[PDB]
Amino acid sequence: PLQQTGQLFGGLVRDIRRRYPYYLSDITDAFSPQVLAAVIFIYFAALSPAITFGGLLGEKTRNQMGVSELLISTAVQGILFALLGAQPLLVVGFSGPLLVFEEAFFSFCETNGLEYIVGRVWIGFWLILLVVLVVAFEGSFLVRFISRYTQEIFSFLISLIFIYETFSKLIKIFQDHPLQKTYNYNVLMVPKPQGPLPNTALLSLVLMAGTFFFAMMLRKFKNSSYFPGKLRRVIGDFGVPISILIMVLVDFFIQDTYTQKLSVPDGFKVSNSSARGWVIHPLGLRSEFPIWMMFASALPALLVFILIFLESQITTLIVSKPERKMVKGSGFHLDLLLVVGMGGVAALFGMPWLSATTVRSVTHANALTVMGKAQIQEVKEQRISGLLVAVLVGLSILMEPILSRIPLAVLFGIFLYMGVTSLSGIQLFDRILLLFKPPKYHPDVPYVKRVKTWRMHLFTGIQIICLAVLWVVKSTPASLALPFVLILTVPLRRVLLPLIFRNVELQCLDADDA
Amino acid sequence: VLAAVIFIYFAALSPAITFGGLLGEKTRNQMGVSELLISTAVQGILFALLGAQPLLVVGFSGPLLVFEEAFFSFCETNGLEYIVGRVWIGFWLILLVVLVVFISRYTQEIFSFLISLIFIYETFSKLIKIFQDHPLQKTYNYNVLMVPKPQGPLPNTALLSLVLMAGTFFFAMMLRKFKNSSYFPGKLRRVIGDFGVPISILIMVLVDFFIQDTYTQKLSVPDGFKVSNSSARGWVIHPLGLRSEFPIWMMFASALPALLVFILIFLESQITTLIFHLDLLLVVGMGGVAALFGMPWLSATTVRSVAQIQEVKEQRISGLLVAVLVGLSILMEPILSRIPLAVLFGIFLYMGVTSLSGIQLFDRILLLFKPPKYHPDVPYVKRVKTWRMHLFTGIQIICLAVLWVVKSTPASLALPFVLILTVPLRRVLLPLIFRNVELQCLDADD
Ligand SMILES: CCCCCCCC(=O)OC[C@H](COP(=O)(O)O[C@@H]1[C@H](O)[C@H](O)[C@@H](OP(=O)(O)O)[C@H](OP(=O)(O)O)[C@H]1O)OC(=O)CCCCCCC
Ligand SMILES: CCCCCCCC(=O)OC[C@H](COP(=O)(O)O[C@@H]1[C@H](O)[C@H](O)[C@@H](OP(=O)(O)O)[C@H](OP(=O)(O)O)[C@H]1O)OC(=O)CCCCCCC
Ligand SMILES: CCCCCCCCCCCC(=O)OC[C@H](COP(=O)(O)OCC[N+](C)(C)C)OC(=O)CCCCCCCCCCC
Ligand SMILES: CCCCCCCCCCCC(=O)OC[C@H](COP(=O)(O)OCC[N+](C)(C)C)OC(=O)CCCCCCCCCCC
Ligand SMILES: CCCCCCCCCCCC(=O)OC[C@H](COP(=O)(O)OCC[N+](C)(C)C)OC(=O)CCCCCCCCCCC
Ligand SMILES: CCCCCCCCCCCC(=O)OC[C@H](COP(=O)(O)OCC[N+](C)(C)C)OC(=O)CCCCCCCCCCC
Ligand SMILES: *[C@@H]1O[C@H](CO[C@@H]2O[C@@H](C)[C@@H](O)[C@@H](O)[C@@H]2O)[C@@H](O[C@@H]2O[C@H](CO)[C@@H](O)[C@H](O)[C@H]2NC(C)=O)[C@H](O)[C@H]1NC(C)=O
Ligand SMILES: *[C@@H]1O[C@H](CO[C@@H]2O[C@@H](C)[C@@H](O)[C@@H](O)[C@@H]2O)[C@@H](O[C@@H]2O[C@H](CO)[C@@H](O)[C@H](O)[C@H]2NC(C)=O)[C@H](O)[C@H]1NC(C)=O
Repeated sequence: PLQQTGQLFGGLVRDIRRRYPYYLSDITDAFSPQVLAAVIFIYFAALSPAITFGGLLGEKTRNQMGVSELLISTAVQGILFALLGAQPLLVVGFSGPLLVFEEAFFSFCETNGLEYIVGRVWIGFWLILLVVLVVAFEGSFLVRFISRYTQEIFSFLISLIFIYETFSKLIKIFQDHPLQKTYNYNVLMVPKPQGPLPNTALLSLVLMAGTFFFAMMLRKFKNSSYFPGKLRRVIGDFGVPISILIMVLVDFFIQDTYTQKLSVPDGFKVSNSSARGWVIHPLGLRSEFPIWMMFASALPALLVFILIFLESQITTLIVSKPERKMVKGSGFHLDLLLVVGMGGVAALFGMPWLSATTVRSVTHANALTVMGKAQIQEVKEQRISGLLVAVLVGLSILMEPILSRIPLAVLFGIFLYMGVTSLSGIQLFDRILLLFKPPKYHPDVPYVKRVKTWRMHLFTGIQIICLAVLWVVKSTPASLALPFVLILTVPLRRVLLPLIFRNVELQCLDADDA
Repeated sequence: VLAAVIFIYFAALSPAITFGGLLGEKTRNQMGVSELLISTAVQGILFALLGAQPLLVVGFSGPLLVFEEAFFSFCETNGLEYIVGRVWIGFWLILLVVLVVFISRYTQEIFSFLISLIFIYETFSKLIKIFQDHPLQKTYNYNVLMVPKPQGPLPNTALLSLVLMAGTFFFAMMLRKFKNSSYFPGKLRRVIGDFGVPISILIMVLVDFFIQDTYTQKLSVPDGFKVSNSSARGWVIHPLGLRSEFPIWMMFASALPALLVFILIFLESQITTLIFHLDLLLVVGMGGVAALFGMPWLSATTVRSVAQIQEVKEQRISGLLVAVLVGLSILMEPILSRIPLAVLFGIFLYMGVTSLSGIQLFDRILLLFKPPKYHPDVPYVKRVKTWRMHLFTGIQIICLAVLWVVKSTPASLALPFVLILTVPLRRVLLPLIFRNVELQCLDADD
């Protein structure tokens, strides 16, 4: 799949030929309760980031790109990707790096007196050209140089960021509504409460903790000996939806305390009608777009392409591992072409360009994974779950009566569950756990029996240093340099690490398969 | 010697303060943390100096708490003075001991399972009561006075109590798991898990201590070697009454509660000590004498978690030191007054949940929900039909339901008699329903 055929668009045609013969099975394998449970789970997992990032985007760009734009982008691009993608289990949506770039480019346009929504159009043009060139010459073969080292550093960092951000949201709730002796019990609640409210922070904490606990307990019950096997598996596959329902009902019967609920736009409208309309004129809206910027849009285009390419391709590598028991194949070239070209086209309508996100895609793949009776029997690979998730995200503006009843703390508990369950299957996390167990309890794995304990710990420590560096870079005003700092783990593995470790240790600690 | 003494001291102190808090809350501090601590100390010193088996641990238990609550409820119903009725029960206990001077896994496990259920149910009931005192409301009155206790609902009190209870229970459970996990050096892991309950109490007490604005009810502890409620009573209880004359008819009917208390203490000795008689006589006599001073009667219990002359002397000094420290723990009133009752509720739930482990009735109740292919390789699974074992478990569950109904009614004082009625049930009716092989598998001494 990552070989170079020497022909123009050879990898793309190979991906299409390999995956499209499976289309009827991609439709029919969706007929299972597990697929429906995964649809509900991933629908919440995909809607909540869209709303959060759309709110932040509207705040940071003055509603030139807001919540409705991101919802429409996610829905349409997810539908097209589920219909035409070589790896239908990838979930394409907004991410933190994309928001950071949008902020930086909006700042640049404001400083230089340019229209931000037209500079985005030209960035999209350049993204289309660049991805077409990369797929013509099969540049996705470079993905073969990203080994388990980089894949697992990236996955662990993303999971840690997920968990940290949900906890920071909870801490923010506690900061807005601190526990006080007295309150101004007639606080105004529009648009959001203007002052501290009693019981709000503790109730949010309780709701998050209860959702997390019920999800984890139903996960345990799925793999337990209780109840008939089929009913047990069905109930445990609906574990996350059941926990969400339980906690939403708990919140529904407490009418006196305030908790923040999901908010969606009132309709399918642009966030700022005065700023721009549905279709962006590339030559400008209220002023002529400069030619020098028409050409200089190639560097922001290169940065955006690097971000999207790295994120999506590492996600594809993670979900397509041989251990996970995927058998229908994955197309790096086709998926890259689809995602980047769709983002470039969406820039022409003012919508965000998206990326195959790591935690969401891994959660989607795990929700479709069938556990054999501590082993992975198979994965329900099909195009219906992602299609239905994208359709539901595109219909969320019409689902206000239901979504307005769902607290954000329940979804925080679900996000904590996603973050913790995404750590499974990552050998870096296993080796981090081994740092605390005595050597006599270390598992029977090649890197435990073939590598001395202190050398394996040193390997894990170098990886932890890489993680710390990445976290610091992400926390600084140089956050946009993260993709390059992560790319630096490839030369670190292929050049620096051989100077420390021996070949046998490096093959044991960085094996292609487990 | 010192490490074991510290471990035993904390193992004695945690249940002591938990039960003292519950008992002081129920009885309006007629008996509370101070009385329980002083009784434990004095009776432990006496048992370390005189008790034939110095390895036995004498202290308050869940059955004793249940009986104390039932007797307080009965005295409230009949307008009697509870602390004087206790004195006459103690007189009768002493008389019974002077007069004196069969229990199978069936009865023992029904008893322990009932106590566990009571602990869990009482924890949740206390939390519900807290939520009733301080409902979640849009608005509150900030002029609420707090001299005896909050006179109206307060914000964050019920939710914070729930959080403290849940956190204490979760930390105790997590440290219990960590005790037997593969993490950290074995010695440090086992030491940390040994003191798991104290550590969880400390963590949640600190959490509550650094939250200063919200109110949570705390332990009621006097300053010094004093009674929990001086206005209600003093140290010496005059048998004829403190505020009202004590009825003579009750002076004679105190023999029945005395018999029930004797049954409970003997049952606890059988469950723990057996799994001897003079030690039980000493404990019952000491409890009867302690009732004269308004202090709880205790019960001896095994599983202290430990040339012949030297060994006995060493464990006699261990009990003497632990009892002296438990008596001096009332001087740690600055620390004890900072312990929220929700933390102790979490510890109560932890005790109830963790005592379920090792009960074959609980294991068979779990098997009720498992497919037969998943049933373990135990004699009552392989030598008994699945439905016969399930019928055995169901009859035991019916016993539990009858005991719960009795505990719920005004006749809850007679609960020990209904418990002892499971001995005739095991010996008479069960042989009619079941075969000897099934009774040997389902009710075994090992
Ligand atoms: C709503 C449930 C009603 C019961 C279901 C209605 C049907 C019913 O009567 O179930 C009886 C069931 C035993 O199930 P049963 O023996 O018929 O079949 C077993 C099991 O149910 C699965 O079929 C297989 O185990 P798994 O696939 O590896 O797991 C295995 O079949 P196979 O491997 O040979 O092919 C069998 O061992 O016993 C309970 O679990 C108690 C119910 C829980 C308590 C429920 C009441 C509180
Ligand atoms: C607060 C921690 C302070 C650590 C202080 C000092 C920590 C420290 O000294 O490290 C050595 C230790 C290895 O100990 P080591 O291998 O020598 O000894 C093993 C094990 O630790 C127990 O001693 C025994 O296992 P168990 O009895 O059957 O359970 C067994 O000894 P035995 O069977 O032959 O008798 C041995 O297998 O490493 C860690 O386990 C975690 C490190 C801590 C993790 C990193 C902590 C940041
Ligand atoms: C497991 C036990 C959890 C117990 C939680 C106790 C909450 C403590 C609240 C302190 C007072 C307050 O809420 O204050 C709000 C403060 C912000 O400070 P401030 O009020 O704006 O100003 C300072 C005013 N002081 C100095 C008077 C306070 O936010 C916080 O930093 C608290 C964040 C709590 C995060 C909860 C993490 C839960 C972990 C479990 C995850 C499932
Ligand atoms: C996530 C936060 C991480 C920090 C918390 C974990 C602490 C781990 C330290 C105890 C491990 C242990 O005790 O392992 C026991 C092993 C025993 O193996 P040995 O071959 O006999 O040792 C040979 C002794 N040398 C090394 C002197 C030759 O000793 C070790 O050499 C531990 C590995 C030390 C190398 C550096 C490890 C990476 C540092 C931690 C990651 C930043
Ligand atoms: C860990 C599992 C915990 C389960 C136990 C929870 C106990 C709650 C008992 C409430 C009943 C009650 O007491 O209701 C009290 C008030 C009614 O107030 P009122 O109508 O003004 O009447 C005034 C008083 N009365 C009724 C005597 C007249 O209602 C409430 O605000 C309760 C809110 C319940 C939220 C509980 C949190 C849910 C957590 C879910 C698991 C994470
Ligand atoms: C905790 C509150 C009680 C709730 C109990 C809910 C679980 C009920 C199902 C148990 C497992 C099961 O299904 O039992 C199945 C057993 C197995 O029979 P077998 O012929 O040996 O199996 C071999 C052939 N099979 C598999 C085709 C049947 O047969 C029974 O029906 C047991 C019922 C006995 C009656 C007394 C039950 C008492 C239960 C407690 C009520 C007071
Ligand atoms: C919604 O947009 C208005 C208008 O934005 C301005 O006009 C557009 C046509 C486009 O050229 C934008 O870049 C302009 O900023 C926002 O109101 C503007 O606020 C900025 C900052 O204070 C100010 O420079 C503009 O003059 C304002 N324009 C007007 C007409 O008041 C408004 O903030 C946006 N809404 C939200 C919620 O952010
Ligand atoms: C301390 O005790 C007082 C008084 O108890 C009295 O004496 C006992 C021996 C017994 O006869 C009781 O029934 C007597 O009440 C408690 O005061 C009572 O408090 C409750 C609860 O607030 C109230 O309903 C009663 O009316 C009060 N009775 C009197 C006579 O004042 C007091 O609560 C106890 N203190 C604590 C901290 O628990």
